[PDB]
Amino acid sequence: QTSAVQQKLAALEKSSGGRLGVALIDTADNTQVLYRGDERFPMCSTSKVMAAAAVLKQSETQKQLLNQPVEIKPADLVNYNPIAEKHVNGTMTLAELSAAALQYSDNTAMNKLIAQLGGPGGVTAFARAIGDETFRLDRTEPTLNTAIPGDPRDTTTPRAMAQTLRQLTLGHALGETQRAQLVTWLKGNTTGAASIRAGLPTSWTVGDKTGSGDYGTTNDIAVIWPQGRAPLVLVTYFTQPQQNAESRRDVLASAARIIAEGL
Ligand SMILES: *C(=O)N1C[C@H](NOS(=O)(=O)O)CC[C@H]1C(N)=O
Ligand SMILES: [K+]
Ligand SMILES: [K+]
Ligand SMILES: [K+]
Ligand SMILES: [K+]
Ligand SMILES: [K+]
Ligand SMILES: [K+]
Ligand SMILES: [K+]
Ligand code: NA
Ligand code: NA
Ligand code: NA
Repeated sequence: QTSAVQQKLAALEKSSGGRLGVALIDTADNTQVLYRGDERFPMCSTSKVMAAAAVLKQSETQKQLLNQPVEIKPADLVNYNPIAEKHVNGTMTLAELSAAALQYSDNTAMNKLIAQLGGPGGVTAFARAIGDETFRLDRTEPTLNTAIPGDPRDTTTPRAMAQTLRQLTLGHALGETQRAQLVTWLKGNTTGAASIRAGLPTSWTVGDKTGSGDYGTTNDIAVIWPQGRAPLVLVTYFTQPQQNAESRRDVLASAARIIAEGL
């Protein structure tokens, strides 16, 4: 069937010219709302949640892991690294790298998380360990953001990413202190106010991770604590036909607004 919410998302998509993917989980009743929920989309910087969570999982058996220093060298800088560039010829701890990757979307920091996991496949392996058979990370930063239509590399589906985000932030994929740390990091994101958050009532609390890439790819994954009800998990992924298309965070906000109006 096609629900009223799905019809509205289709109308939004038609006006956008691009391809929109949405997955909601309402933890009040475990129900789901999906739009292109099983189609693949390039994750771009939203993949940083999986990498940070995988390091948090490692830290469950190493009390000092998050304080371990990692050297930052001039050659490690990539296309966007506002935190790491302040530490060139020095070090950042794994906690500092996780916070920078999640809250400032520092791509050098993400590369250090990937390296701590043994490469992109270490991120995929963690996804599999927590029940996500769909996620794949194949490349490092910045090439994981090429976002080429039809390319399976560095993609997931909205359904899989919503389920994973639920298990990481509200479920038991991580230990309790690690889950709380991930939630704290997401709630302190600096980059999200134009995306899912912009479509929701002010009173609702959001923790999220955005992403963007070529093909006008514009993404956000969020945990939401609405006024007066149990938390929601919402993924909104968007990608466009031409390589140099402009970002469309407003489309993500519009998708979130439709979802909220449909509860
Ligand atoms: C993540 O998708 N990237 C790193 C950085 N993310 O900032 S955003 O989440 O606010 O878009 C810039 C865009 C992107 C990249 N292409 O490196
Ligand atoms: K800087
Ligand atoms: K920022
Ligand atoms: K792993
Ligand atoms: K699963
Ligand atoms: K902060
Ligand atoms: K908010
Ligand atoms: K094209
Ligand atoms: Na900054
Ligand atoms: Na900036
Ligand atoms: Na872009």
